[PDB]
Amino acid sequence: MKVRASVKKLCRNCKIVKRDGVIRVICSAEPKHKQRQG
Amino acid sequence: IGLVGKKVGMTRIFTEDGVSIPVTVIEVEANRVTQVKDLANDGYRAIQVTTGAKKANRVTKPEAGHFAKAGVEAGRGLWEFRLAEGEEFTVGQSISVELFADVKKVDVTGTSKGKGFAGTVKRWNFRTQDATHGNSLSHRVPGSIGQNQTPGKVFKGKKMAGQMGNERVTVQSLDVVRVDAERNLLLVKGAVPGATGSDLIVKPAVKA
Amino acid sequence: SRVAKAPVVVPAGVDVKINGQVITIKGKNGELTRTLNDAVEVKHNTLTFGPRDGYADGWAQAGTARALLNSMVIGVTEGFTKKLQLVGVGYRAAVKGNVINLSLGFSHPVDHQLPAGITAECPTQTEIVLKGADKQVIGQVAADLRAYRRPEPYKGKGVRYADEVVRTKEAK
Amino acid sequence: MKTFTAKPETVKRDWYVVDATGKTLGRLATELARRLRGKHKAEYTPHVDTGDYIIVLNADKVAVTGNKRTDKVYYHHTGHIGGIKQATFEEMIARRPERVIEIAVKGMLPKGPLGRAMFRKLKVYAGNEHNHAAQQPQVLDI
RNA sequence: GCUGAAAGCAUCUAAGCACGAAACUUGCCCCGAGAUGAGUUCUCCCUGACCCUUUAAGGGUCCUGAAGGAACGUUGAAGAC
RNA sequence: GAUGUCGGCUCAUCACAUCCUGGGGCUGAAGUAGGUCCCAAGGGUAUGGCUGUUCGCCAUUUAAAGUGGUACGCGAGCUGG
RNA sequence: GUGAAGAGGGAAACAACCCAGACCGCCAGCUAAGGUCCCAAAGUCAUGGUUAAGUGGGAAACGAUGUGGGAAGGCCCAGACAGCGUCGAGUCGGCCUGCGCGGAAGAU
Ligand SMILES: C=C[C@]1(C)C[C@@H](OC(=O)CS[C@H]2C[C@H]3CC[C@@H](C2)N3C)[C@]2(C)[C@H](C)CC[C@]3(CCC(=O)[C@H]32)[C@@H](C)[C@@H]1O
Ligand SMILES: [K+]
Ligand SMILES: [K+]
Ligand SMILES: [K+]
Ligand SMILES: [K+]
Ligand SMILES: [K+]
Ligand SMILES: [K+]
Ligand SMILES: [K+]
Ligand SMILES: [K+]
Ligand SMILES: [K+]
Ligand SMILES: [K+]
Ligand SMILES: [Mg+2]
Ligand SMILES: [Mg+2]
Ligand SMILES: [Mg+2]
Ligand SMILES: [Mg+2]
Ligand SMILES: [Mg+2]
Ligand SMILES: [Mg+2]
Ligand SMILES: [Mg+2]
Ligand SMILES: [Mg+2]
Ligand SMILES: [Mg+2]
Ligand SMILES: [Mg+2]
Ligand SMILES: [Mg+2]
Ligand SMILES: [Mg+2]
Ligand SMILES: [Mg+2]
Ligand SMILES: [Mg+2]
Ligand SMILES: [Mg+2]
Ligand SMILES: [Mg+2]
Ligand SMILES: [Mg+2]
Ligand SMILES: [Mg+2]
Ligand SMILES: [Mg+2]
Ligand SMILES: [Mg+2]
Ligand SMILES: [Mg+2]
Ligand SMILES: [Mg+2]
Ligand SMILES: [Mg+2]
Ligand SMILES: [Mg+2]
Ligand SMILES: [Mg+2]
Ligand SMILES: [Mg+2]
Ligand SMILES: [Mg+2]
Ligand SMILES: [Mg+2]
Ligand SMILES: [Zn+2]
Repeated sequence: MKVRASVKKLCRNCKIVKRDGVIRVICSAEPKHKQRQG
Repeated sequence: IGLVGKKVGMTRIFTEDGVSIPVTVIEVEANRVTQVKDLANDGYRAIQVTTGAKKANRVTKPEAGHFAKAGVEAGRGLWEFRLAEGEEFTVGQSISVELFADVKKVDVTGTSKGKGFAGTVKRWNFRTQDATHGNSLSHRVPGSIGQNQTPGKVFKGKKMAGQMGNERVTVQSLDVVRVDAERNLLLVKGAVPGATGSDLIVKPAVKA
Repeated sequence: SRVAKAPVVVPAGVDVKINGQVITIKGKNGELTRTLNDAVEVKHNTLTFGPRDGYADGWAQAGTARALLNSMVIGVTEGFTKKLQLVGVGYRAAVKGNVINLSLGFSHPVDHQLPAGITAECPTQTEIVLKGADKQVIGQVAADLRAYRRPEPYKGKGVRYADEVVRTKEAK
Repeated sequence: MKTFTAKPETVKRDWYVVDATGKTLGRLATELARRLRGKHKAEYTPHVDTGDYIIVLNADKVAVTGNKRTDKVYYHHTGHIGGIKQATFEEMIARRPERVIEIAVKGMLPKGPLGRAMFRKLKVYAGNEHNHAAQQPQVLDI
């Protein structure tokens, strides 16, 4: 998990999702792309 | 439940394999049930027991009538034990140390020996300051008791000199060495609170 | 929306019992039931799904309500299947009644009591096949069984969903 | 002439029963506070308790808006250093549901001897029963 | 994480459901009803005359003196008092 | 028309930007053992040599030898290098 | 300009800000700033919107299918967009703007 102020889609397979008031990047392809805004 | 006993003193049991077990000898005479508390009347489940034998002149008329209602002799006091979900007892029932026959560990509650007014060194294990190297009148004194203007007060619970001991203490999870129902004796491994002669409340160990 | 607009067809066999918000679906494979979100209207052939008035979400709640009752209809009718595979030397599974007993390379037994509604059988030691009416419950049990030893990224060892692609990488 | 003052020894205090079920905590509390103080009476006198006895039933079913059931926090300090304690609304409801209403009303009553006296006339119950049928409380809708 | 729409897909979340830490609430120990919101239970004790005036939780007398308490004494592994 | 000062000693108390122990994501994470980030303040968190030292270096421990605030906490508490 | 040398009302508290300049008395009335759910005087006032963050009631670059409004496009029943030729209705992402969200750690 990357915890960052700037969370972004890093590839095609990244998806932005808001869960419990938190913007997250989930990625089917690359676990390194998983991000939480914070 | 538990039973009320008396600290007789300490001794040892030598085992066949050459271990000396330090034991507190607890005299557990018959605990007579004086009152059964229920949810309807009292709002909780408990027995009140008495033990020993008080002398008629020292038994007040209020005390006498309470014992007389139960149909038991006056003992030296009254103690309550909360009842488990299953447990049932009747008024006037006598409960012996046989209660503890299969109990492996007990919690023993007593009143600790009274040390009176105790300094911080004794009471709280404070370190002494220098005996020499210039120390002026401040060998066993507590040192600083706070900070400065912030907070400008001493905090509650500050460890200071005062009354030590002469208070309720429970020692938990003492091994039952021997239940001698014939002599009204319970032998527990190790020390328990209070002086020889003091009342002890013995209960099966809560922890296990 | 496009989910909710589609009405769930009723197969024969499986009776529906709406009341208030709570719906009941009973067939050959048991009797499921759900209280739907109070913003939802269901309308019995075919259960329709559309939005109730005075409710901002509405079509969102109706689309889930649809999707839930589609699965409920399919659940009491056909039922749902999940298969887990075990991977790893000496990893085995075996069912004793409603308890799965998994050997997963631990220094102790692992015994998952399967919840009511879920049946399980092991076609061989390295396969569980769960069966039940609730799609949610059978998914939850499968997830619980997977969680004992999640598929690991070097050699793929653990409890996997039989479908799942376990991405494996090489050691540094 | 001199303006009327209520006299504590001659004040008429009536008994009321309120159902807290589904009421917004704060909007109930203000109406309770008003009536405990006696602001609803023409005989209202700031230095006299002219208010009414109020039984509140079903305190455990009092409602809050938003995320306040989980997120409204009740703080108290024990007086011991580091002794800041907290409980959420839902925890307060589970443990001591009468305290939710009582705390809400207490903060809306005057501070000082009279405000404390006013609060004593509030009788909050977790459930639907009270022991005060002898006082003959009239239903009061809020 | 499950199920799952909004957004035919996907999505742990919006509805719903499940896990999840020495933190939190308990569980363990001690204090604790001045908790003036002063709680409960059990037991014990007292079942006399009389007259005023401000007729009222009014006042005084004669008789009575309970339960129990205190005091005093002998004291204590209780204690500065 | 005085708000006693460095360091030590005694006694602390809070914050969390966490040193250890607890939970977790990613790893250029095989394992072992790390790296990094997130959660977490319950409790715990060296003794000596040298020097007035704080610090530092050094020796040898430890699960760890946390970082700060508190009149650079604490002389109507001690010391006075 | 005010304080100094200026009281009163408001800004929780608060010389210097806002309102306003106290000759004395009144248990009359109207207003100012500021207010009107309870503490605490006065709208739980009316109508139309926005916000779901207790935002309101602390904090930037920057990040984001939060959500409202406006103008204009691309592609689309010569079948678009997504899922798997099929499928039958919209879809796509820039622009301007309102209100929110993360960014956001401190000592009694
Ligand atoms: C006499 C004043 C002292 C005791 C000490 C003072 O320290 C000095 O003033 C340094 S000069 C030094 C003071 C004394 C008296 C003469 C000689 C010179 N030395 C022995 C010192 C440390 C400050 C710097 C100034 C303020 C002080 C109050 C708080 C504080 O820390 C004090 C004064 C108000 C205090 O009374
Ligand atoms: K009492
Ligand atoms: K410190
Ligand atoms: K890690
Ligand atoms: K800690
Ligand atoms: K200073
Ligand atoms: K000093
Ligand atoms: K001082
Ligand atoms: K001194
Ligand atoms: K002027
Ligand atoms: K706020
Ligand atoms: Mg969560
Ligand atoms: Mg003593
Ligand atoms: Mg020492
Ligand atoms: Mg001297
Ligand atoms: Mg000396
Ligand atoms: Mg102060
Ligand atoms: Mg006030
Ligand atoms: Mg879906
Ligand atoms: Mg531990
Ligand atoms: Mg002076
Ligand atoms: Mg932190
Ligand atoms: Mg804490
Ligand atoms: Mg704990
Ligand atoms: Mg050193
Ligand atoms: Mg200092
Ligand atoms: Mg410090
Ligand atoms: Mg001195
Ligand atoms: Mg000082
Ligand atoms: Mg010198
Ligand atoms: Mg001047
Ligand atoms: Mg002025
Ligand atoms: Mg002013
Ligand atoms: Mg003011
Ligand atoms: Mg007017
Ligand atoms: Mg008012
Ligand atoms: Mg209105
Ligand atoms: Mg705010
Ligand atoms: Mg912002
Ligand atoms: Zn990606």
